Amino acid sequence: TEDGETVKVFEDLQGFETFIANETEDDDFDHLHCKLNYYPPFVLHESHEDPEKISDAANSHSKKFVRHLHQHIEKHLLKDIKQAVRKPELKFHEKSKEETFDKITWHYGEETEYHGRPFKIDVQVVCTHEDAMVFVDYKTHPVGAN
Repeated sequence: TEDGETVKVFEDLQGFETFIANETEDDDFDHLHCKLNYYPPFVLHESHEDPEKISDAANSHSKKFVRHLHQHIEKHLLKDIKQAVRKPELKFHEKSKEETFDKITWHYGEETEYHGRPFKIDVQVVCTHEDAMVFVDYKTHPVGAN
């Protein structure tokens, strides 16, 4: 896995989820930032399990691509994040979707607390018109610190 700036960029859910879980055990949960860039399972399954065989139509301009991506986000990705932060019943009370010609961005946000420390979880998920890759950004920070 790459460190793009001071942030780890993972290529699979296992590495990403394990990072978040370990950093939670290590009391670092309120100052985390990592990324995950991958192709969603459905698009690989549609393309002979080869990124080079993915249709050029499989991108943010395909209603089917977007719908199936959202389904994966809601069934798997968020479930993994909730498991890792030890809050399986968490709900994100901030949700948004922004669509431009070039990309669709979903945001899921929640102010929560763990070990007596309040913190904000922000999950950004981006898909684009250029190709089928999905870009996840996971970031936390304290709330109301002085």
